Amino acid sequence: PSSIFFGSKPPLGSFPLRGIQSSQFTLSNISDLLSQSRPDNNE
Amino acid sequence: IKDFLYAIGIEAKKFNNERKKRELEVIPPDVKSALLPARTHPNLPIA
Amino acid sequence: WRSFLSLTSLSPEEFLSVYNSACSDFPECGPSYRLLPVEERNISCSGRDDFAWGILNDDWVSHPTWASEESGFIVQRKTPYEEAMTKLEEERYEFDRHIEATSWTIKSLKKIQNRINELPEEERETYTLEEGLGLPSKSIYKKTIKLVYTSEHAEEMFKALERMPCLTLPLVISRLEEKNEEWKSVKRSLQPGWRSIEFKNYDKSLDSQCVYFKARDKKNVSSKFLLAEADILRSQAKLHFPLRSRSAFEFSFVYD
Amino acid sequence: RPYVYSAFMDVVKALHNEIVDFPGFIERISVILRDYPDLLEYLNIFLPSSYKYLLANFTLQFTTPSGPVSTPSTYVATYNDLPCTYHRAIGFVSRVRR
Amino acid sequence: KKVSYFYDEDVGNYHYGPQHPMKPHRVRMVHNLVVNYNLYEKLNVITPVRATRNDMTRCHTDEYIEFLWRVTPDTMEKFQPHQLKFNVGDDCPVFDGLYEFCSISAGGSIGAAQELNSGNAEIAINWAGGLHHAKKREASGFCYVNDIALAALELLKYHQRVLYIDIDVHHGDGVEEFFYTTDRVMTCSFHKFGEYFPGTGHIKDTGIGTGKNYAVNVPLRDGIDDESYESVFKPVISHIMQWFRPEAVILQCGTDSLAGDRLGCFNLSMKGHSMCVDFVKSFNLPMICVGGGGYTVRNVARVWTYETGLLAGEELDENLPYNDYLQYYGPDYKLNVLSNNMENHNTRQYLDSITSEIIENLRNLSFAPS
Amino acid sequence: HKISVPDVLKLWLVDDWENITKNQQLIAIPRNPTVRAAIAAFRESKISHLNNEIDVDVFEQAMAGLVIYFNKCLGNMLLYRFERQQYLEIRQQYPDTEMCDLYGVEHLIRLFVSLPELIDRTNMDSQSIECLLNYIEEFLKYLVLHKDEYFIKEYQNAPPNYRSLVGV
Amino acid sequence: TMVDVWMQLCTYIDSHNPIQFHLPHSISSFFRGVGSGVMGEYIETDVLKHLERDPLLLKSKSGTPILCFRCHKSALVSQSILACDYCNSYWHPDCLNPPLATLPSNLRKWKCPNHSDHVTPRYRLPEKAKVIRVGLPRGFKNKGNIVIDENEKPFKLNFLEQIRDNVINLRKMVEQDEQLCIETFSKFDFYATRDCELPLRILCDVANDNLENDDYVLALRDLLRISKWDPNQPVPAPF
Ligand SMILES: [Zn+2]
Ligand SMILES: [Zn+2]
Ligand SMILES: [Zn+2]
Repeated sequence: PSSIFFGSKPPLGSFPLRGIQSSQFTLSNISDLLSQSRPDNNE
Repeated sequence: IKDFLYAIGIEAKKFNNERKKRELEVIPPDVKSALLPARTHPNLPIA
Repeated sequence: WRSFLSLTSLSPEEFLSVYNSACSDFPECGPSYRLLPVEERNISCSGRDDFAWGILNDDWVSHPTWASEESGFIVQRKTPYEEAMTKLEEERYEFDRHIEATSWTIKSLKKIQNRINELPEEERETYTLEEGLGLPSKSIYKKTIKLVYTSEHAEEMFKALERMPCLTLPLVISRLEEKNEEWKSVKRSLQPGWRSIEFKNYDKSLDSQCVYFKARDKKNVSSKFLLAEADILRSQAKLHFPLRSRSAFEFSFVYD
Repeated sequence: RPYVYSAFMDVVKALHNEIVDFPGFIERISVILRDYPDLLEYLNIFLPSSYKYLLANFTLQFTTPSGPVSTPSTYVATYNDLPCTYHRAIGFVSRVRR
Repeated sequence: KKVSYFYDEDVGNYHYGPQHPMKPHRVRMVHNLVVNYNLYEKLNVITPVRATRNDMTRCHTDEYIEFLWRVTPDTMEKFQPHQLKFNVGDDCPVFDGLYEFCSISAGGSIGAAQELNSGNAEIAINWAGGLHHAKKREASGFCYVNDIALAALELLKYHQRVLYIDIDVHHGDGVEEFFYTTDRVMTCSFHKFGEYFPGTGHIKDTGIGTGKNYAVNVPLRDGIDDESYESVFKPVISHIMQWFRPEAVILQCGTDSLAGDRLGCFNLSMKGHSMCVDFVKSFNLPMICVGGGGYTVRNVARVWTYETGLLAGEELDENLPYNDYLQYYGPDYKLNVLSNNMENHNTRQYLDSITSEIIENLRNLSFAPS
Repeated sequence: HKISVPDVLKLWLVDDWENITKNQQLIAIPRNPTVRAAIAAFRESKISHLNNEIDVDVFEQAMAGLVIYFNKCLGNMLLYRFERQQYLEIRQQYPDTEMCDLYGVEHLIRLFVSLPELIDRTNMDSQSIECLLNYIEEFLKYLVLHKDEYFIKEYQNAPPNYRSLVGV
Repeated sequence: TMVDVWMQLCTYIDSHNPIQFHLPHSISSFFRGVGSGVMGEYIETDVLKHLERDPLLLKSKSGTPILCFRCHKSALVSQSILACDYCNSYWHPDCLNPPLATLPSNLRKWKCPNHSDHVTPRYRLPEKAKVIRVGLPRGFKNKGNIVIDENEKPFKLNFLEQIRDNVINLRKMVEQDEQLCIETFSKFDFYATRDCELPLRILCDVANDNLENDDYVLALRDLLRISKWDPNQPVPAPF
């Protein structure tokens, strides 16, 4: 569980630990198309 | 506007029509699809 | 956006799958490659085989300069200190190139002389070499003989060494050694000025902001830019938080 | 400072809706700037990973092991991806078995 | 002694022109620093065998190579038309021993590949090579013969997949054009896109035909530093090694991405340019480390000597030992290349966006039904 | 003194102007439908419906004037600055054949469309002028009708060596 | 006759000096956008009608604020912003989907990604083109692109009552959300932080789950098998 937290650098000889997307200058690096197109809970 | 609502309605129903997926195979790699308990078959008898 | 995805009947996973590929319309071959005519698609390559023909590419050619982006037309302007350092390096390269080329040819000719001299005396007097003296890399020998002698005596000395090697080699070795010693003495005499220039210009060659920071800090110290920053931050807060931002702060400094 | 408040509520909402995968909510404290809300979130967070504040001169976060130190660059969009860890597992087991 | 070091004692004596950036003298500097650091015992030194016209016509055309064999600085005036057709004469000048230098470099590369094939070595070093701007029918960018491509063809006789990693500040245009339509070679190049030399290298150039998603281009802005380069380089190479698992790597260790380069516009240091080599060495794949760019000879010599030592395993000292080129090294006489300030321009958003795009492309090779 | 060019041909001419000049695309010089071939086809089609021998004679001599003027004119006022290299290459390749047997309708229509400004300097009899111009009109109609067979479909990109050769 | 016409044509051409071709002014000035050049070339006439690019823009000539369209920030979270020369929009050169390495040239107009002309097949309109208003209400084949602009209470509330109510409602929603999340802690931890060692279990003790079998498909697609038998679960060897 320790090597999972800030794992954006693959350590030395291992395939990546975690995936990376963009964060459009948000101060909360989540906000994305992921945020704007995911369920929170004449037409 | 009224054309796009009718244009998308037909296309959406056509996609839901083909969304129903029920197939059985053995040794194709095709997609990362819905029904792949196939791969359990060719890998099983050896393991 | 959720309503539009519900209209289109697209799950968010599939939207995330399709986004990056279906947003910007670029040609499939990339924006810098283009197809060739059928004529020049079979130019000769007399060393290829079927295995190489199967792998290498002969259809799509890249854009070196023929698109709107010709090449690098903006040279990065360097600081005077980096320019002084480059000039120093070039001076050193000139001197060292000449000295080492002359020395390499001296050593090669000394090896040839040692071979033909270990050879007994009858063949010593009746021996001969071929055009190039059998050196695998004859260009250095040709160039250094030209430079040390002339643009005119070069051919004379070349034919002389080609015809009569055993007599001619000692003289050319002596001449090359003498000129090499002269060049080495001049280099030793010129070194300290180089050391001084290097010392004086070294650190300022890394300190690039010593030249490029005044023109960038005048803006931050000016007043119009500060007032503009205040106004634009107010507008941004009003757009982000419409209900709040009537109690927000544009700037919050901490003095600890 | 409405930006930090909105960021906090956005990160907690993302953790609810399952976008930011609890390592990913523990980070995204690039909004550190203050030790008091971290000390107050202590008593509500528990893995054995409570934050750790030593003089916020350093903000290394606990774990069952000794705990990672915060990175100088921002908590750069670490989302979870399953095939990666699966291939790492395949490789490690092949190596150990060999 | 699993590192086979190729060096021909003549390579340093070839001269491009009056004030040209490319100087084969750097190879001689590197070799002297090596022989005086005593790496000559831990390495394995092979004087290469020269290439042949039949060996270079594998990737180049017969007329072009015949021209390179026949040209001369004197007969250049009579050979003027074919020159302007073959790009030789303006920035790839015609000098003494052009064919000889090309033969030396290409022989080094082919010998490295043959060593990796025969198994006598696992790392093969050749600094005289790395000319990655040469194309099938014309010279470009101080390059004449694509020894990288010849080496890749020699590796593919025994290896099924080959990776080529360019960290020169320019795009590997020649090698990309060579292997644009094949899936047995993947070409990952990090470069400076915009108003820069090759012009090619958009993030969208990803191959065509069977080689769809096998060219990877990472464009970068002015002034990248060690941390930013690491954050873009380690994820992309790990994802490449995961999805397209190669059996052999060809690393172009070009050092015009350093700080203080006559033609580069980057800010890497000796550590930032060597963490790349370390990350790639860390996978235990056979690898050919070839040279490349680099137009400031002091930085080039010291960085390449450090990288040779790092591949051999020995950690060299910090003080430069007595060599015949000591004055070249500045008022400190150390084995290091510090960075300068040169304010960065690569925002985290930009780097993250380009990385996510590259990752999606590499993933589509195994998602995305056929 | 004016002509009636169909809009499809106007669009094609402007598209070819752009393709050859700005986009660096050329036409394959050895054509499958020859200029002589198209001339003969139109001549046969019109004579097969003509009425009297005087008209037969004037149409025959008009077609003869057309072919000889093409052969004498092509390499002087019918190519852009990006095609002279190709032209000299083709002359070196086939120095015995002739342009009327080499080039195509893509350039025959440049000749046709440019004919007004040439008859502007020429000042022969109005009767001959109107006969020739009506013949050119009917020819343009026939070409735009049989588009599918006479006109090329895709252009060809000039190679890097060709571009370095021309350089203009 | 026309024989004499041919003679006069031949005399003119072999008397005069060759020149390069240019189609008549009628055909040239026919379409909209096309125009000759300095050496007879074809250049589109859509350039900057005003005349280095000003990197950071803060205030507009009309007072309108300069905020990016996608992230709504203000040309200071990133050192450069771009102004669309067709609409009243500004974009960060990093927010565009393929992020622009360098800003475009100040000569050529730049078009933001929010226009429909990026995915239309190019066409050409003649420069005498009366805009026709099509009356067909539904079902009009229009080649996608040539449809021009689709041409066809004062309350005086003055209270902060609704503003106060909205603020309290927002705080209440926030309170409930935080309560639920901070109760689901201590399980988010266990199921998301030990999630790296359960894959190790179902790899070591080879139990077939959907993701294991997908990884094996990934390895087969890497090795490029054709028709032989699959070796085993732990012996496909891209090791
Ligand atoms: Zn380079
Ligand atoms: Zn933005
Ligand atoms: Zn716009």
